[PDB]
Amino acid sequence: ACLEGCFCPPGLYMDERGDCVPKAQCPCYYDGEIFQPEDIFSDHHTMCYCEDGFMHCTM
Amino acid sequence: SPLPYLRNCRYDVCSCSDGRECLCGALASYAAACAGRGVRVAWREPGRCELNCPKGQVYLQCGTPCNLTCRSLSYPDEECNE
Repeated sequence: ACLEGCFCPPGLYMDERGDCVPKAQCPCYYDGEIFQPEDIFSDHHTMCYCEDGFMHCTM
Repeated sequence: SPLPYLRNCRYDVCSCSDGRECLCGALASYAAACAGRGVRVAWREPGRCELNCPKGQVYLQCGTPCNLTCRSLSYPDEECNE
């Protein structure tokens, strides 16, 4: 619904530490694991990175 | 002996995605061993990776993690041999 509470402006998104930040340093939550805004990351076969909040995986 | 902790830096700074924190997580690997034997070092600068404690907190070199958390006052009789 259209709820009531404490938000921050649309350019800013909520971070875990109470502050809210733009989507540049908004971490990724792949498989529960909290990855930093720039984390290149791969097993042998898969290839994944965190750009701006989303986790871009490939194969 | 520092010579390996130097050898492990040059393999980390050239290999990882961001050599900023790879540097400052390798220098701490040495201070954390110097401190495990008795020697504390003051190696933090605005250039050499001083961490940003939030506005509520302040940086501190050698302190007591016993009278910090609010859970301590609820269970004071417990020992803190830290």
